[PDB]
Amino acid sequence: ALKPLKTWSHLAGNRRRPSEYEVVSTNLHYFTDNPERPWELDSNLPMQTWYKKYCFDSPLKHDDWNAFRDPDQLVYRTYNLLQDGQESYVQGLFDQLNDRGHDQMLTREWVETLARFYTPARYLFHALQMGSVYIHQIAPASTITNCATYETADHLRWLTHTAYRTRELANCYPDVGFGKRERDVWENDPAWQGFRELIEKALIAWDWGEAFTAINLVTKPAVEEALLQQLGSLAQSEGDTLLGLLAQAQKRDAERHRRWSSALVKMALEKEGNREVLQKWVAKWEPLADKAIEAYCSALPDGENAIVEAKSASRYVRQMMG
Amino acid sequence: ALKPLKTWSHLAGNRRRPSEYEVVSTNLHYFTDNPERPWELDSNLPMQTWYKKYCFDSPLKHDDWNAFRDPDQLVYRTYNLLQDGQESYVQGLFDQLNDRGHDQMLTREWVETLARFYTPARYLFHALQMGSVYIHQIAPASTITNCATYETADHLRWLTHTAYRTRELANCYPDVGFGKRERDVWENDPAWQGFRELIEKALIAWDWGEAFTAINLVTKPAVEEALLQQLGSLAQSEGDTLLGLLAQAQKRDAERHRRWSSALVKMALEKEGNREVLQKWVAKWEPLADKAIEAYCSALPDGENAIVEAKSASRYVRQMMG
Amino acid sequence: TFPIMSNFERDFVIQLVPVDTEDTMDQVAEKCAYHSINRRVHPQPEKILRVRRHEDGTLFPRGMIVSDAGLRPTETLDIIFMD
Amino acid sequence: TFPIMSNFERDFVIQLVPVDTEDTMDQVAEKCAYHSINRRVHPQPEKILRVRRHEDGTLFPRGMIVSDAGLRPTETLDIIFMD
Amino acid sequence: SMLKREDWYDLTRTTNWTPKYVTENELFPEEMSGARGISMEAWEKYDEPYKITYPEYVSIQREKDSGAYSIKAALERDGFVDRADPGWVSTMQLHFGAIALEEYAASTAEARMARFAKAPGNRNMATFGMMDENRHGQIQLYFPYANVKRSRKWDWAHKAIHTNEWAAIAARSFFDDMMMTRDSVAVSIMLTFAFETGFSNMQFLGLAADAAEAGDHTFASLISSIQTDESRHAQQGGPSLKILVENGKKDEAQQMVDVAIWRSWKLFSVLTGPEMDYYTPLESRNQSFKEFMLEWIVAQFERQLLDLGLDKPWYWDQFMQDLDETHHGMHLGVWYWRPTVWWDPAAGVSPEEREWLEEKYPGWNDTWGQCWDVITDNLVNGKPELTVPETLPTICNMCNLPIAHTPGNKWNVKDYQLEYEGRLYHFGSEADRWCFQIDPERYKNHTNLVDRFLKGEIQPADLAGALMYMSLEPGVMGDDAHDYEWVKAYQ
Amino acid sequence: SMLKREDWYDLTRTTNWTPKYVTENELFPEEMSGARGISMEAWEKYDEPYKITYPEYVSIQREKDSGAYSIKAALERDGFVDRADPGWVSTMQLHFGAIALEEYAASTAEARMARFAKAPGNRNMATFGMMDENRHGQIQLYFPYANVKRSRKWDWAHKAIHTNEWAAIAARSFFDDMMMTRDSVAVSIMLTFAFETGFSNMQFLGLAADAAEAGDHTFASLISSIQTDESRHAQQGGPSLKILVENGKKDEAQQMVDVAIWRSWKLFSVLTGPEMDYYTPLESRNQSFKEFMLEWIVAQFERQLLDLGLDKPWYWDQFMQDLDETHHGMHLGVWYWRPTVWWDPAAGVSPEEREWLEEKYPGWNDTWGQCWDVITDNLVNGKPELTVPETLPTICNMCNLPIAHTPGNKWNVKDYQLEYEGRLYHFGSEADRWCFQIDPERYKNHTNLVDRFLKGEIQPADLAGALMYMSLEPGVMGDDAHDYEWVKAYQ
Ligand SMILES: [Fe+3]
Ligand SMILES: [Fe+3]
Ligand SMILES: [Fe+3]
Ligand SMILES: [Fe+3]
Ligand SMILES: [O-]
Ligand SMILES: [O-]
Ligand SMILES: [O-]
Ligand SMILES: [O-]
Repeated sequence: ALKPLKTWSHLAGNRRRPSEYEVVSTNLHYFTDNPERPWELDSNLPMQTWYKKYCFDSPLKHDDWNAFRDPDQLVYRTYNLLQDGQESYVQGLFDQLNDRGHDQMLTREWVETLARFYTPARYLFHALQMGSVYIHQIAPASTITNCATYETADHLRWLTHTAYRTRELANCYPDVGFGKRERDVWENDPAWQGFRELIEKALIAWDWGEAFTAINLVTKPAVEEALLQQLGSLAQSEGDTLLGLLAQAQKRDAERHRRWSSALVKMALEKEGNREVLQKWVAKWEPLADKAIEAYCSALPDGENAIVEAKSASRYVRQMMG
Repeated sequence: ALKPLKTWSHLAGNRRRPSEYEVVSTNLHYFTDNPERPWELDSNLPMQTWYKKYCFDSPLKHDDWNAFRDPDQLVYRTYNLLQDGQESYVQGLFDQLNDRGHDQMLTREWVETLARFYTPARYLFHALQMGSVYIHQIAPASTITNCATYETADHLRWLTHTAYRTRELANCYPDVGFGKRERDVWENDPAWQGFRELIEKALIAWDWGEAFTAINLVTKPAVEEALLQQLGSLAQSEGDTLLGLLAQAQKRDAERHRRWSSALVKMALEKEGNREVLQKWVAKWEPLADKAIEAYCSALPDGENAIVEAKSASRYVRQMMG
Repeated sequence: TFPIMSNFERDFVIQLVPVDTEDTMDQVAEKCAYHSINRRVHPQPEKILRVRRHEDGTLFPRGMIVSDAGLRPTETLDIIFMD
Repeated sequence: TFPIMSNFERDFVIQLVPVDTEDTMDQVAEKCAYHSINRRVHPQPEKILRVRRHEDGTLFPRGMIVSDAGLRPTETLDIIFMD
Repeated sequence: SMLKREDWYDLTRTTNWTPKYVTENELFPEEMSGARGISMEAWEKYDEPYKITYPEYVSIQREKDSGAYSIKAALERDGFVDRADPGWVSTMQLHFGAIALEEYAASTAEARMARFAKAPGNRNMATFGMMDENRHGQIQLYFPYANVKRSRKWDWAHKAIHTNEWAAIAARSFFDDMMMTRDSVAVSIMLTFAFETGFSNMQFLGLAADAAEAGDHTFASLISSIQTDESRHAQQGGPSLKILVENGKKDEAQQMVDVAIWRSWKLFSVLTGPEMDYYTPLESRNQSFKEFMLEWIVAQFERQLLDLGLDKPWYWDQFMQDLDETHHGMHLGVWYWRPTVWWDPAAGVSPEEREWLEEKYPGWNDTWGQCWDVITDNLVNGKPELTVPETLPTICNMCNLPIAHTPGNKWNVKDYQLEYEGRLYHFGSEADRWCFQIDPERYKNHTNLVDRFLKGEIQPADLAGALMYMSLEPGVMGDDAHDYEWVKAYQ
Repeated sequence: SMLKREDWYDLTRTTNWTPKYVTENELFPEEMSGARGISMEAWEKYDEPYKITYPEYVSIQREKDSGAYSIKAALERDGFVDRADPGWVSTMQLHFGAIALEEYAASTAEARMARFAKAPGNRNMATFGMMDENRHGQIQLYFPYANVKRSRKWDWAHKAIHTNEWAAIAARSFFDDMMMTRDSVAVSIMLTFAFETGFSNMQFLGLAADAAEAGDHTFASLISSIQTDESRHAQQGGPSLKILVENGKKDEAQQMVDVAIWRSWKLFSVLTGPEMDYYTPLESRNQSFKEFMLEWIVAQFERQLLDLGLDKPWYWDQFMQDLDETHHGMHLGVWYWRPTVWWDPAAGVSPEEREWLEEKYPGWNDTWGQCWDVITDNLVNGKPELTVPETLPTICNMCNLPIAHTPGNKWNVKDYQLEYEGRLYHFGSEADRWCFQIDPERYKNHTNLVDRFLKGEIQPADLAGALMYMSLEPGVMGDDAHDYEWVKAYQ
């Protein structure tokens, strides 16, 4: 008879007793057991073909993708511990800054800036959500998927903040069109077309590795520097303390997405040729990001400096991974 | 044989099935069972004499003090639910405003205001804590005691915020004396002597009813309007967004103390002669409060207006109870 | 050597039974019974084991051999009690 | 009528036993035994129930009466087996 | 102050836009979205009845885990598992192995909707769905992991769905068809409406009662907690179906429901059926598998389908009859072939059990009873070797379950055979075959375990060989749950 | 970023100042502070070893309640209480009645320190202490409240300490002396050092093991959780004692420890002793009351007292001997007078029990065994009426417990009598009397139940009268726990 083990069989050679994270997150996808027939059906089904093309045939390659480890070690249980604290903080701000009539103290000019540059953030944030939720479903290993899982929820977190603040702004300034106008702005405002083009295109990059790259390494850096870093400094300087705070709060999430993305890249660089594969994808996408940041920030106050600082801050994210 | 009941025997005539609050909070003090001998020892012990004098012989009178009900219905379990959310919000602010170098952006003048008018808040807040903790131990009914219980913890909450911010301020401005100087300011600064005198005196009012009055109806209103309302508007207007926020956060507690205090008074007014007993205690103490607010706010910027607004806001608390 | 699917009378399940192309129906019936009689079905020694094609109810003579029956590999066969 | 505290030989506990000032030690001993013999102590019918003051070990004559013994109300009395 | 949810909720799902830099079909490829000719604007009528927002979710679900994890730590050192009825322990080992990794896979099925549904309401709900199955998968691993030192069987909580053991293949066959390999709208119908709302909601409810009845409070709390998450994502198919009916697509909707319900039922007949009627001890049995099915699953479907504007599936009356039969089949097969599974099946044919079985299913002793008579006589008479197999059963090509049915004095076992492109397929039921005929390209070149045996893919090509191919060894290979204790009653 | 606790902690307790508008003695009256001639500045050396701040407290303690309340809701409908061993149910009914309202009263004892201690460290720790006993009181009411419909006995969870039932008076006698009627520093020594650190910490630990051993996981979790709160406020007396020793006051400190330990021990001998050695069924008994006392309570005191610069109390060797005796007394008294209590005492003198008792306490059968022989013969011979009393026992004037000790072949029952100001007092032990002689003004005119009976305060002046005065009626009046089941073993 086979003897009972100390831990799961797939983890039995380890030396350190496995963590809760290792126990509940590792080696869970089963469609990678049979590369020739991922799913327990006919091998010519469209979805069979999709996974073979966009997951197995990716030029980003590793012998053991299951070895990946979220450096933050998130599980569902500790995801909700963390984000519940963070949400008590942000809903704290909403509750208390309202009580105090914060939206009433903003200038007419700044209110006009919010309709054009902020509210209209619900489409881009929902599009990141769709973006990360695609990485989840095509990534080659459950630990990679999970990072995308929790990231997808953060992106919905941001969309949710924005939708909430949008209604508060519509309550306080009914004649501005908050909540009614955002689609036309996203669709037609020059300031947004740079981003819209970047995200629409990235959203049809099906290769798991190119998806990771376009969404996590290229687009998000650009979106985070433009919308969180740059609009938030501007907010703080213009009397909007809520948004200055809200944005720094969401940037905690963005930071954590970067830590896992950087870990992934670190792991990819273990294998000859992956840096070049990654650099080639970056080179294809970076120009779209440039356009995106240019069109958005150039229309901000102090437009040119915000372009320079965002450009170099988002390139810095990738520089630091190699 | 006596049959099992639906609820506790002391609650059996009620119509509405009792709440968790009623179940865990009512009719718990036993020293009121034997007014002639509160404690299970010799009846001439100093503590026997103390409770007969300061609890039973109080001129504030009711036949059934156990009938009192916290309008907020706090139990320990729901106290910590509430204050944990509130603390995730306030520690949120501390964490994030630091990350952002908030203390570095304050002016030298405002920093000097904080050493004199704010930090020095740890003594007054600890003295309220001692104040409410005395009400707990001499009040005639467990439901009255409990309100004092949770209030005593809030007062320690405020002392704790202040001690924390005091160290942060000492880190950022080492040559100001933050943390070393507060005792001498509290002890010798004209701005504080008004308060110091009010609280030192109120702290030796042993009668439970006079304690309630001096601490909850008179002193706290004065302390809350001066230190939270007035210093916090000033803070917000001077660039200190942390303290503007911290103070509005602590005023949520102060609001809740007022709701129970007002409930108590409502209950006392059911019995002929109690209004006059209460008014006489207010009249004895109100002048000390006046002095306190005068000495503190007069030294603030825009000193005279802050005196007028605080004076009338704290009188308004008592006006609204009758 | 040739796979068939045995649906044995009074059993609960169809089973895979390898037979030989050179077997008689009688000998198919014996190869099937081994997996049914005295595991899940009671012997009926006053009776004779017959073979019929499951799909259409055609009865095979005791003596006809597999090679001549025109079975599809894996074809399903009833194994019935008769006289 | 007069309270005493009965510490009965071989029992585990002292007990309150009302007696009469007019009782004999013998009759004190009987009033005590009622609360001990056949509840918690075994009879000893080859033996005699004697009364002694707990505090100092003084033995009372079977026949001396309570009124003459100079007891304090509630005084504690040993109830011992003798011959 | 805070807003009321009602006032801003709609803004969370006002996320559709008209693409410009890429086309709609490129952004929403049909094979993933299945929008089915119905416009973006018509997909926008989609209105989920149970609403929730991010802060509510993270808050409530933190509470749920607090509780469940705490009940687990509290009861851990008492070791209920070392003294539980072995029919129960076996119910748990079966549950975890079949379910834990399919739960986790369900978050990918949810991700499918989250990216590819045209209904913004669906994309956000599916995002919470995604988080929910992440939770179900993870917690259904953390729990059995407590027991890894007690037996290698508990390792199958993780390993099972990685193996070619036959039950795992039946599981994957179901799950991949329902939720991993279909367009977003089909996932919404086939998984969330038909399987989750139709079966697993009520199942988990009964499964929790049963754990409690066994005095297993860790597992009762686990299952009970998971169940509270179901309806928040289970609701998703309903609004889809409304949209398809209201536009030109009732037949397509109907046909997808038809398929999903049959396939779920077949899985359910081997995973729940046997455990209800045979692993649970007698004095714990509240109602029969058939009773449970009628009261808690079948009236509900009729109710749902009437409200949606749909029909009862063509096979409904047959489905009704089979509640007397199929699961007795599945239990007999599982116990007879018990070394091929990773739990110890409980025979459950003690005299008291058989009268119970006869009350609940008139005719049982004169049909099902016959095979067990023979099994029993053999064990009484020291011939245990005639109670384990020497061949494979015939597997259905759709459900990947053995083809079994009524034996004994009312023998009625049938093969619903089909010849298609030079290959012969075997089906367990008329509905199983029809699932294949409506969509043969989706099943054609799949091979069941038997096909694989026959083609030379299992080597050595014998029973020991098939055990190794299924990753089974002694230590996990199943045997009789009460170690043949019930045989004593017959001597 | 956040600071590290170490960096700012001291500022939380830098709260002393020099009063001006009122005097120090007015602000800190000696009868409440007990500063004892030792200066404000010397009280400032007070340094609690276990540190905590408000945000940590509210956070951790929210988690604790989450868990405990959740385990309670999870197990509620299984009704373990309706099938628990009745010796166990009785242990619970005793525990709640004696403890719930004294816990709550302890928050006032904590408030005493919070207002009146001169050590700022003490005032803040006592504030958390205050919150902790609020929690203990409340949760020890919410829990038994679950059972109010099962029996009127559960109402005593609330009612007991409101009555003059004799056990309640013994409880109040203890608690009021230790913690309700002393100066702040004395409370810190007498309650937190001597009682909480000395006894209830280890007790609650054993009490939790025992619940688990009984298969009561609600109560095990309850008790276990309360226990995790103890040390945060229990620590308070230690630093006090250091300060008194280091200044001119070792004797005063010594004498307060001496008193607190004896009084705690006496209560413990009736509340824990009997339940350990007689209510817990045989096969659950890990160690004896005496063993537990030596390993978990007595070595600890010696350890503590050596580190503080203190001596073992004058009565130590006697205390040692009495571990063989006192609690057998208290159990016999409680069972014999069982209608005077609100739980059903378990006799626990079955033959197997008596050999256990003889292993654990050599001489038992030839001392304690004698009384039970007689009780037993009477029950065997249909004379149950000789197994209930017709008088009151003599009560000790200090501990308010009956004066009992070794019977049988080694009879050794003594009264430590004292005549003082024309009144005769009775004491259960030499240490009990000495507690009165060092401080007679604090006990003089108190009357025990017997004194009250004798003075005419209980009317009618008979046993039924004394039952009504103690608020006892049928339905709560105690009887034999297993309804005399154990008598069958003797016939
Ligand atoms: Fe699930
Ligand atoms: Fe689900
Ligand atoms: Fe406590
Ligand atoms: Fe305590
Ligand atoms: O699921
Ligand atoms: O689910
Ligand atoms: O306590
Ligand atoms: O405690």
